[PDB]
Parts: sequence; C-alpha cells; structure tokens
Amino acid sequence: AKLHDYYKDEVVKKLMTEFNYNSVMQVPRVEKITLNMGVGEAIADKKLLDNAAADLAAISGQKPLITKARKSVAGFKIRQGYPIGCKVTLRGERMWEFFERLITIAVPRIRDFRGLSAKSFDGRGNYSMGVREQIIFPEIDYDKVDRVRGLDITITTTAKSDEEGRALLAAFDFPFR
Amino acid sequence: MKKDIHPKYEEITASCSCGNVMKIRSTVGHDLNLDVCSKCHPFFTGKQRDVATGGRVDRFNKRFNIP
Amino acid sequence: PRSLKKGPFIDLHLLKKVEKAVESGDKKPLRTWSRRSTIFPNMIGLTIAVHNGRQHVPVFVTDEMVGHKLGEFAPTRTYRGH
Amino acid sequence: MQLNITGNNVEITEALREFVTAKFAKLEQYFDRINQVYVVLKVEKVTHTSDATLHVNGGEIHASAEGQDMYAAIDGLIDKLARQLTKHKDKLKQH
Amino acid sequence: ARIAGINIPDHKHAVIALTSIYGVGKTRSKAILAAAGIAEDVKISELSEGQIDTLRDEVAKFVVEGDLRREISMSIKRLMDLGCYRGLRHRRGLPVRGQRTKTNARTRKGPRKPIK
RNA sequence: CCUCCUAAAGAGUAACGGAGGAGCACGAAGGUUGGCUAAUCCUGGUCGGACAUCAGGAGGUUAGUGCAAUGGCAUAAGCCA
RNA sequence: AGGGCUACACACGUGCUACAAUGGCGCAUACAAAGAGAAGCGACCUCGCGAGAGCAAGCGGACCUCAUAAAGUGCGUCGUAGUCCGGAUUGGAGUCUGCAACUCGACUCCAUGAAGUCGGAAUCGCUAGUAAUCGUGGAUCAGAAUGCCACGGUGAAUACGU
Ligand SMILES: [Mg+2]
Ligand SMILES: [Mg+2]
Ligand SMILES: [Mg+2]
Ligand SMILES: [Mg+2]
Ligand SMILES: [Mg+2]
Ligand SMILES: [Mg+2]
Ligand SMILES: [Mg+2]
Ligand SMILES: [Mg+2]
Ligand SMILES: [Mg+2]
Ligand SMILES: [Mg+2]
Ligand SMILES: [Mg+2]
Ligand SMILES: [Mg+2]
Ligand SMILES: [Mg+2]
Ligand SMILES: [Mg+2]
Ligand SMILES: [Mg+2]
Ligand SMILES: [Mg+2]
Ligand SMILES: [Mg+2]
Ligand SMILES: [Mg+2]
Ligand SMILES: [Mg+2]
Ligand SMILES: [Mg+2]
Repeated sequence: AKLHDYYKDEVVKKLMTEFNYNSVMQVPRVEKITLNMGVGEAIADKKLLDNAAADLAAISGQKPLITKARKSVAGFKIRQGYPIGCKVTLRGERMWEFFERLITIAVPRIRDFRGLSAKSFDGRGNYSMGVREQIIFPEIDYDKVDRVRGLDITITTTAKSDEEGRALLAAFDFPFR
Repeated sequence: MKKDIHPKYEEITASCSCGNVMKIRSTVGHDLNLDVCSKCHPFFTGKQRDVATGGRVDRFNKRFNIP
Repeated sequence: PRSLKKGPFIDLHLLKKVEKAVESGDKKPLRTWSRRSTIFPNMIGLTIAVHNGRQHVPVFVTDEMVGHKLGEFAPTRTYRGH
Repeated sequence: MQLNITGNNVEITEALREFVTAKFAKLEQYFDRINQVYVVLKVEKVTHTSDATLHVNGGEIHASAEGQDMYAAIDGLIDKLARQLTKHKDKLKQH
Repeated sequence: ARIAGINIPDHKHAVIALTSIYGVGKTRSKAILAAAGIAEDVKISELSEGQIDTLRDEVAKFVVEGDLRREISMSIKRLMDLGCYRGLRHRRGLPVRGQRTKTNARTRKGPRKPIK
C-alpha cells in the first residue's frame, strides 16, 4: 500500500491544485496493470510457453492466464486456438505493491539506463512499456534461467487526456527521459 | 483471490548499497542485497552527463601550445 | 605521428597564405599541394582546394577538421567496384 | 580441372580466353582426375606457340605446339595432350 | 557477483573475473585489486558484501560498458561524417590502418564472395 | 436428391436454359441451466515483422453458423462453462 | 611539385603465427657460438609504466660497446573451457627516424578480443649432430624483415628390402 497510501494524500492533493479539479473524483487514478508476454516459439515446442508462465508467476505473485490465437494466420503458421502467450491482470493491494517494486528495484537494473520514454502513451493516458530481459526482476534467479525473455507492461488509467496521465505517473517520481 | 494455485507472496527485506532498506512483498522468499535502488542511481539522482563533443580545437591548443 | 615536442607541422607557403585569408578577409578557394600540412584553427571557415594527384578538390574546413592533414580529405585512387 | 592462362608477348582477349577454355574442356573425357593446369602463349617474331602443363592424379603432363596462328597452335596442342593423357590412364587401369 | 550492472563469474580468481567487465583489460584488473586493496588469488565467491562494494567503487573510476560502447561509436560516427580516408575505410568496411587488400584482409571483408 | 434464377408480387410451371451443391458428419457438434458478444481499422507497446499475444479507442454484425445456396438468427439459432 | 608502383568481387605460389596442458601466466635460476662498430658502437647515472629522453665513461676493439641467449630448471597457479588457448581487427593515448610519416613507417601503453577444436581430393622436405624445435648475428639500411645470408642450444624416428 506504500504508494496507495502515498497516492491517497500526497499525489491526489498535488494534482488537485495544478488542474483545478473541483470534484476529487476528477483526479486520475491508476486502474490496473497487465503484463503480457507473447511466446510464438510455442508452436515449435509447448514447454517454452509454460516456462514463461513460471517466470510471470514468479515476478507477479499470481498464476497467469494462457492466451490463445483469436484467428488463424498463415503468416506465422498458427491456427485459431493454439496457446501463444500469457498475461496477468493486477488490480489492488498487489497492483500497488508490484508498482512499488517496479520503480524502486527493477527498473534501475536496466542494462544501461537513460530513464524511460515519455512518448509512449496511447492518446487517452495509459502507459505502455517493454523490458528486454527478465533478470531485471530479482524475483528470478539469473543462474537458473533457460532463455532471455521479455514482457510488455501496460498501466491502464482513468486519465482522460494523454497529458493528464503523464502527471499522475511523474507524481510518483516515475523515471522519464 | 483463488486458493492454493498462486505462489507464496510474503514480506522480506531489501537492503541497498546506500543503507536504504525497504520491507516489501515478493515471491523471492528471502532477503535481498541489491546494489542500485532508486536513490543510488545516476539517472534518478541527476549525475549522467552526455559525452563531451567539440574538443578538436580545445584539444589542439591544449596539446601543442604553439604561436 | 610527429612527436609532440616538435609541434604541429605546416608548410610555410601555405601557413603564410592563410594570414591574408584571415586578416585581409577574402572569400576565394586556395590551391595547394600541401597534403602534409595539418589543419590549424585559423583555417576554420575557408574552403581550400588540395591536390589529389591530378586535380585539386575543395575542403570547406570546419571545427571537426582540426589536427588532421589536408590530404586526409583528397582521395587519390578511383574505385567503383568489379 | 582448374585453368590458368598467361601471355608472354600476347594480349589475352576474350576470344582467345573463351576459345582456349572450350578446347581444354574436352581433355577431361580422356582422364577424369585432372587438377590445376597452366597455359602459356608466345609470339617470337613469326612463330606462334602454345604450351600447357597439367597437374594430374599422380603425374605432370606437358606439351607445346607451334602454329601459323595461335588458334592453329592451340588446336595442335590439344591433340598432343590427348595422346599423353590416354597413355597415362591406361598405365593405371592396368589389369 | 554483480558489478557495473553485469554478472561476474564467482568461481574465478578476482583478477580473471573482473576482466569480464567490458573496458577493463588485465592491467586495470590488477590495479583495481590493490587500489581497493583486495587480493588477486581470492575467488569472488569467497568475499564480503563489503569487499564487493569498495570494489564496485574502484570500477566506477573508469568509463566502462554502455558508457564506453557509446564513446567508441561516437568516434567512428565522427570519422564517417568527416568523410576522411579513415572514415571511408570504416564505411566500405576495409583495413583502416594501411594493410594490404590485394590478398588477405578477410577480417574486415569477411568470408569469400565467389565470382559469377 | 438439395439451393438460387428463369416463374409473369398465393401454389405450381418447360428447354441438350443460366449458376452451384449432396450420396455425410457429430455421445457432443444432442438435452438443460448459468454466463457471454462479432468483423475490421487506428493509437501505444520485449523479441514481433502488413499480419501472433497485451492495453486503449473508433466501429456496430461489414462477424459467426461442421459442409452449397437461400431464408433465418441478439430472447441470439453465434461463443464458453 | 603532387600522385602512382601499397589499388581489391577474385585465382595461384612461398612463408609466419596459431588452434593449447610434452601447454598459458607469475616469481626464481643455469649453460653458447658467430658477428658488427668512427663520427659509428654508445656503458654508468637521472628521468619515464613503456617505446624512449637527458647527461655523457670507454672503445678503430681477444681490452670498450652492442648484449641479460632461449628453449631448460625449481616453486606457484590455471584444470580441458572457444578457456588465464589464440592475438587478427578497431578506438583512444604516445615515442622515434626523417624537410615530411594523410595516401604509405617501426615501435609503445590503455581498451578491444575475430577466424581458428589439427585441415577433402591431392601434395612437399628430410637418412645424423640430419629432421624437429629454441634463441643469436649480419648485409641492404636516415627509418623501414615473418624474407635472405650466417651462428650455436636441445636433439629424435626408421631403412626388412627392390
Ligand atoms: Mg583439331
Ligand atoms: Mg593489452
Ligand atoms: Mg410464385
Ligand atoms: Mg403469379
Ligand atoms: Mg408443360
Ligand atoms: Mg428445366
Ligand atoms: Mg449445433
Ligand atoms: Mg441460455
Ligand atoms: Mg502490433
Ligand atoms: Mg479493443
Ligand atoms: Mg456477413
Ligand atoms: Mg444449441
Ligand atoms: Mg617525383
Ligand atoms: Mg611490388
Ligand atoms: Mg611453422
Ligand atoms: Mg593470452
Ligand atoms: Mg646494423
Ligand atoms: Mg625507471
Ligand atoms: Mg641422401
Ligand atoms: Mg629462426
């Protein structure tokens, strides 16, 4: 809750002033975080996909869903229904917790940093972001690794405009370039 | 939250270099000794420069010292 | 490269005729066979057309071109491929 | 059969190159195991000449021929090597 | 055994192990393990967190990894944009320091491209 | 043997007229209860590319229906337990 | 005067260095021969991580200087890894020769750390202080050897036979 707490007094009240939100309800809050990691190399061997699953379960604290192709595509030689990736939605206590971790452990282990981008926003205000390796999280143990592997990390928000979001992020001292 | 399908998720302690210590919930299952927290980091702190370009003329006048 | 103690080498002829360029402001290109001569700071701003063996070729001098030797900007062989 | 051409007092054009290569392609039917082979063309005053040397599987075969042209020289040469190559083969397939 | 944001072998003599850092050779390795008064024959696995840090400190004195890789890449970009003879050697991918190309020179040029 | 047109707004209606299918498949792909909503484009995002999986928006059935065509289908006859 | 003979899709010949443990690295410590030097060989001392720099004894030389042989040997370490194997390539920073080292020198330090795991068909050298392997010198020469011509160290294998 650290940052849920921080959010509930420090963040809300700053943003409160700098936009002149009359209603408090108007203040952007963070809704949910979701961690995709597609694993096309599944159609080759299915063990790989489950091996991802444990990673994403080890990072995040909860079992991932296993996603399947919506339609068949011949481009990648897949057919509708084969498992090809896995996600976790994070919503509460756990969502704020992982977030805390992301900022204050994971992201300053990025092999050579320059912050993150502040360009990656959808236009409504939901921050999307990749990670090249998965050693970034100390949840995993680097000498017990099969492969280098990545994920998306998408922070879905109640922000209305692209801009208004950025503020919400920054106000948690989010490391933008 | 469903029962007995998810991994253990517990308190630990995460001691940086700069003495910085933070109780945190994680699977990892034992206390960490990490080396660069969000306080110990060039970028967050404000350190990293951007590589000094445009030295050729400074170089040359430093190198030779000739009228 | 040339010892540091002996200073940077420039042919005198060319050294002189980039006082008149820099003092008595002109704006012409200068002919030269002086591929030896290193580029001095004074030379910044002045095109100077250095010989490559058969032709002179223009080198609009810049900050980045300082210390290098003219001829390092006049290629002397032609090759397109085989 | 890897080929090599020289010219000692002759410019190897792209008839004389193309021509010589075709004429030499026959020789492999006389003995399958030819390796690298070097050809030399000469003009001394009025005499057109052509010698080649042929590294083969356990040997070295050489001949030279004189024509009134270089084509006629090379024509002559190919007849000389043919006979030598056959002789070689037959004193290996000697059963 | 994490220095300069890379994992260092922990079963190798410090001297040997520290070399895995890009931008430290062997001279630097020796220095580090004396500037930060740490023995040479000591394996990294048998150290103290404390020892590993004073060590972490020494390495910061140099320009290494990411940082270095950037510096190099600037220097080469610099040359190519200048268009100097040395620049083009880098473009066309050819021996930049005067070596013969009529033969050999296969490290720049890479393996052979046959004819026809 | 099935579907559309010719067929003249009920049914039916010929030609060696114009176009296409069938000679099965399913113990679930049947029964019921509970729940669910498509195509496609755009924006952002590790490998990841015009196209895989993730997030948002526009869209509103342009999807879907074990297999032809026609008529149906949201209370879905479509999708999941 | 400047450039070219040093160009590079490629083919062939002669070499060097490797691919490791009969070996790499660090410390310690033995035993040669032959040859060169005059405005040349240049000690000792001081400086420098180093290439080198400054100062300046001796020697036309069985006397002085080049100029400490190396493999070997002992002690330690690496433990069969594309590695503490290899050292190509490239960036940065220097030194020296020379009116001058961009095209196009040799060398030094820091960093980089490629191909290569013993080589298809073919094919070469050598019968004893030989091959193999290890160092040393000279001619040319301002500077520029993996080539050439010389010199020692260690030191095999096998010849039934035609
Ligand atoms: Mg004939
Ligand atoms: Mg080195
Ligand atoms: Mg009717
Ligand atoms: Mg009717
Ligand atoms: Mg009728
Ligand atoms: Mg009919
Ligand atoms: Mg049905
Ligand atoms: Mg129902
Ligand atoms: Mg996409
Ligand atoms: Mg959507
Ligand atoms: Mg439709
Ligand atoms: Mg039904
Ligand atoms: Mg001349
Ligand atoms: Mg020549
Ligand atoms: Mg050899
Ligand atoms: Mg080595
Ligand atoms: Mg001499
Ligand atoms: Mg000293
Ligand atoms: Mg004999
Ligand atoms: Mg030798």
